Amino acid sequence: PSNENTILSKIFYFCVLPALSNNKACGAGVNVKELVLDLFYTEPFICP
Amino acid sequence: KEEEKKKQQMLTGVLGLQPTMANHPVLGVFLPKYAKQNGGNVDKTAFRLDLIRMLALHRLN
Amino acid sequence: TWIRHHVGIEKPNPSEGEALNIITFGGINKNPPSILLHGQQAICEVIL
Amino acid sequence: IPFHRFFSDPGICGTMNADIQVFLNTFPHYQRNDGGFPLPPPLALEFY
Amino acid sequence: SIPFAWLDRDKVQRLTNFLSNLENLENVDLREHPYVTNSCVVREGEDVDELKTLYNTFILWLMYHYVLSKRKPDYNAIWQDITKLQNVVNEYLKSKGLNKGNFENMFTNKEKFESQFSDIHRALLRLGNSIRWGSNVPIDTPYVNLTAEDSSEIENNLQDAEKNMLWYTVYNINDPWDENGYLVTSINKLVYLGKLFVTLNQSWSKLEKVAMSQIVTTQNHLSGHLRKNENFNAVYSQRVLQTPLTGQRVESFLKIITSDYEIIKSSLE
Repeated sequence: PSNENTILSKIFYFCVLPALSNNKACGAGVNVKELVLDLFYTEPFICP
Repeated sequence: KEEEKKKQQMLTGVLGLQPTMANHPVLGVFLPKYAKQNGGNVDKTAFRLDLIRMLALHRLN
Repeated sequence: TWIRHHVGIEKPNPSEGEALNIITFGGINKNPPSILLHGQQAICEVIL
Repeated sequence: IPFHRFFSDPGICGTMNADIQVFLNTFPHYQRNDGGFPLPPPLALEFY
Repeated sequence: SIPFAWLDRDKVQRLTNFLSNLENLENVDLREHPYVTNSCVVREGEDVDELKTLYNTFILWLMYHYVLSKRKPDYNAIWQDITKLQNVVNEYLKSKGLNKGNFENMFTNKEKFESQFSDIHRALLRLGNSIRWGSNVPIDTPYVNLTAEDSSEIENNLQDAEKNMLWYTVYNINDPWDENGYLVTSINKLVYLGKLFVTLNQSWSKLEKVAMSQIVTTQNHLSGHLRKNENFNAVYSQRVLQTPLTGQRVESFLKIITSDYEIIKSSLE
């Protein structure tokens, strides 16, 4: 991150999202492993 | 000879891929490198994701 | 040092040894205002 | 080429050159567009 | 195991000899001596070695920067001795010692720029002090003022530090002969150790920027040659050799190109 980029990132998440959203956001996590091994690793992708 | 059995065992462990897919170039090049691993405790899922991203890198039209 | 400069006080050090010990026994600024037109003044401070 | 009072944006200059970028990342208060962050000392002749 | 290109059995030994005993020869600048870079050639004109010498010099600069970052000793010892002299002797003389100056000027002239000083005027102030303690007025030879029997040896020591910053020695301020006492020996030690510290760090940053510039230079040539062909081993060698590099990336990248050596060797035509 450039100095501009980090400052703008803090500005965005701490100001722009809660003011415009009125605190209607939520944090989110992901198993990318089980995500891609469910969606992908199927026949059109695997078969040559 | 034991090395070929290790290669084939890892091939069936990755996905149960068919030999038809074992002949694929991305497989043909990486199965030997996956042979010199997976004897460790590493994972089975890591190899699936690795094959996914490598097969993807291969197919950039 | 930055706070002393920016509030605009010299004599950079308090000289925290014997000098301060002397000062508790009692000490004036020793530099009077060279001009004075209206006599005495002092204003204390309550934060609110 | 930062040479003038104007026409010397540090956020522009430090992206073309990595030398300014490690310079601003050690001294962040020169990233300001407002005053004069230091030009090359043969160029920074303010009273002239 | 010590990876190199389509390269013979004598030049491998000469390269590994140079990169092992990098610390002992003087003038460590790989740019300045051409006996190694011209030696790491594939041979047979231009056609059978252009891309291959490009890869081989890539490995050469990369492992040169690796053995630099692995073999440079700690200079914070000599800055620790600078802080010991500068803090303990001269401040106690200026304040506790008496008839010197005031708190704000001297103590902050020493205290200021703990991190990353290249300042010569502060040095000049201490040299003016010790010269005022000494015999004469001008500032001709200030580092071991009042005696020129060691000036050539200490300039030789600083030039040898510029040549080989990896193997450095600190000469000494001799005990039995001195213009003044503990103060002027502390000042001469302080100024010589400050010059040594800034000399070592500037020479090191010079060589590190040189090595990074050469590696980033050769990557673009290597990518421009390797971009054209469309084989899978070709494009994998393209991606491995187009990974971005920094000085703290080079060690892990050497360990990566060690395992990826067996595929890019076949990927080269």
